[PDB]
Amino acid sequence: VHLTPEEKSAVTALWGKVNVDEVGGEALGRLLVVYPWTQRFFESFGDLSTPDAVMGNPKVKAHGKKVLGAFSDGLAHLDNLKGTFATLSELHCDKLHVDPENFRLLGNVLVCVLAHHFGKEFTPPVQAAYQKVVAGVANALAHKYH
Amino acid sequence: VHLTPEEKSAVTALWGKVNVDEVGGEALGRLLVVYPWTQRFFESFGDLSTPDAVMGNPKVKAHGKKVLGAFSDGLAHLDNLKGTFATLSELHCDKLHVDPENFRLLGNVLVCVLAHHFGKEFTPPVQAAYQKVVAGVANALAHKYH
Amino acid sequence: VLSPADKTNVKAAWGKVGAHAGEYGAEALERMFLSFPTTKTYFPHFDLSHGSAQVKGHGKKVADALTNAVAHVDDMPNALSALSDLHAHKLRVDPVNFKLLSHCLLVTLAAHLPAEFTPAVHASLDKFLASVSTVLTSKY
Amino acid sequence: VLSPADKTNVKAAWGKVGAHAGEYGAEALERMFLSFPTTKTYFPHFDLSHGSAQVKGHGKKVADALTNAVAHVDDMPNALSALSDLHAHKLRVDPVNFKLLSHCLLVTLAAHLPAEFTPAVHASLDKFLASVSTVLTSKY
Ligand code: HEM
Ligand code: HEM
Ligand code: HEM
Ligand code: HEM
Repeated sequence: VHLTPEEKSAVTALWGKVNVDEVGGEALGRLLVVYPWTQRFFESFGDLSTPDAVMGNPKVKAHGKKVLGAFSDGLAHLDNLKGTFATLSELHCDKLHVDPENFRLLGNVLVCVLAHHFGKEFTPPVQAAYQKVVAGVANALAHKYH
Repeated sequence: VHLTPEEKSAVTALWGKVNVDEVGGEALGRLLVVYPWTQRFFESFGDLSTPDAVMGNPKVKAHGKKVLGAFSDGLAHLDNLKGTFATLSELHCDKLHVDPENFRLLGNVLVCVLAHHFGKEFTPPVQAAYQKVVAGVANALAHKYH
Repeated sequence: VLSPADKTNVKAAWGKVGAHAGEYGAEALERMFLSFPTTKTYFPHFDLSHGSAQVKGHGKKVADALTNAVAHVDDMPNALSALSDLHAHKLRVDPVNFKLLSHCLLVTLAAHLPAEFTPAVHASLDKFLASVSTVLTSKY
Repeated sequence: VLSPADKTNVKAAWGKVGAHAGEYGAEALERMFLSFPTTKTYFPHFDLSHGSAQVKGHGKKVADALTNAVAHVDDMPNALSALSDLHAHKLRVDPVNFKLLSHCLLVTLAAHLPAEFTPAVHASLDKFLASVSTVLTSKY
């Protein structure tokens, strides 16, 4: 995926102020709450019965932290997205058999979470830049299905 | 998009027998009937108000023939579908602005047509080989969006 | 909703299945498992060998359930209420997989109904299986 | 279907839009045009640039329809019948595009109502916009 120099500059500027410890778990939590079929894949994580349980779950938060780590890698290597996600693609595709549709859902949940935290700063031009990233990450993570 | 040596033979054997002058039109026809919103791109084509009109339309059949040409040209270049379809990618993506999801729907409608014309001969082993081809054509047509 | 023509076409084409319903279910399940291997993970302990009795038996139940849904075509949300809770609450089936089975049931009908699978009937069956799919994914 | 909890959630959240309906509606269209440029083709007769009065005007109609739909939550098929007819028959809007606008409405609401946009309300709002989108593509 091709970001313009201004887009790339705006994306990085926003990502710098993301709380690497909470945002990942907020995205992963909302996925499990909003698209409950995704819970099929985290039965090991314990109580996911209610929204507040899912968002309170220490394992959802700790896993979220790893999920954001992988987006940070992606941002750092936008010209090598397929490679960055090669190991995670064979994990999610060959071993877990997650439908690549859910990759795109998590991405859009991530965008909602960034919008919810940054308010006026998350402008439409900034959103458009981020919708190219998460689409790129989704396509990259789905390589083992292609 | 990796077809095994037997998958490529099953795909080739079947394709050889396809009536090159009708199957295209049948695929594009059923797309317009089953997915009406698709007629939006083919207002230049005249009467599309009923199934019979759609299948009877000389421009539908004339156009169906050009679509099946592009599928034939993909089946002879399975190892590089990005390059076979990068001309047609630009057209549908930058010029015509077709949402890439519709490439998938035409793919599956063509699979339904091949199923209608060959009967028992279109076994799952053969369908499964074609699902890889249509998914591959769709992914390559959509590449000027990635 | 489904036009009174759509129901007539669904009741016409599915009525012709009749006895072979059990065998078409099995073929549509085989078709989905081969075309879309992600679906196999919902059946981890199944014998998925070609013409396995277990798949024939499951193709039977799916086929019977669709038969029921044609008979309660005006009353599907309540006909398939227990089947909704199963697919949604217990099994957590990804909505996407319903479009995959629905498509593989279309390929199976076209391959078994040469004269009967006209564009019109195709569109009606498609709309029908989309309706069943909406009900089965409804309890999220 | 939407639950008592979900209706409560949508009425509470959408209630806080108030006089900003047109502003929110117009921001959501702008987000959709910039992020998903394929949507720009449905409005060829509009200036789609930032600050556009056609977009602000259309934003207001879109948001007003949503307020109307919130108020007819238990009776949406009939409330949006006319709108479904415009979107399905006349305009022929690709159902994919409703997902894209729906995502941008959630993003807009997320950016403007921080305290309101909890996980539970996010889930309710998403369900509601899916329900709106289903009715607006019902005449397909
Ligand atoms: C861009 C989207 C996504 C990213 C970046 C992502 C990233 C990751 C990462 C970094 C791991 C940990 C790798 C390891 O420890 O070896 C992981 C594990 C996992 N992911 Fe994802 N993921 C994504 C989407 C999804 C979705 C949509 C699902 C399911 C609906 C999913 C299910 C899982 C599961 C089940 C695990 C293993 C968890 C465990 O057993 O402990 N992922 N993912
Ligand atoms: C596998 C999927 C598809 C293939 C292989 C395909 C292939 C083609 C080909 C070969 C042409 C002729 C280009 C030329 O003569 O220069 C064409 C034109 C076109 N395609 Fe597609 N296409 C596909 C899907 C779609 C879909 C889904 C739509 C719309 C929903 C679409 C809309 C068009 C339109 C509007 C034209 C121009 C028609 C005209 O000249 O009036 N295509 N496509
Ligand atoms: C038209 C669509 C579908 C129909 C009519 C249907 C119907 C049924 C029926 C009748 C049962 C038997 C349940 C019982 O005995 O109470 C069942 C079970 C099941 N269905 Fe479906 N189903 C559909 C789609 C799907 C899809 C798409 C999947 C997965 C990709 C799926 C996965 C299952 C599983 C895992 C079971 C339980 C089997 C077991 O005992 O291990 N279904 N379904
Ligand atoms: C929740 C989703 C939506 C709502 C509530 C909505 C609502 C409306 C309303 C109220 C109108 C004007 C009715 C009138 O003036 O008579 C309208 C017109 C229109 N809508 Fe939508 N809409 C939605 C989604 C979409 C989407 C996704 C698209 C395209 C991607 C779209 C394209 C249009 C177009 C082209 C018009 C015509 C406006 C004009 O004539 O300039 N709508 N919509």
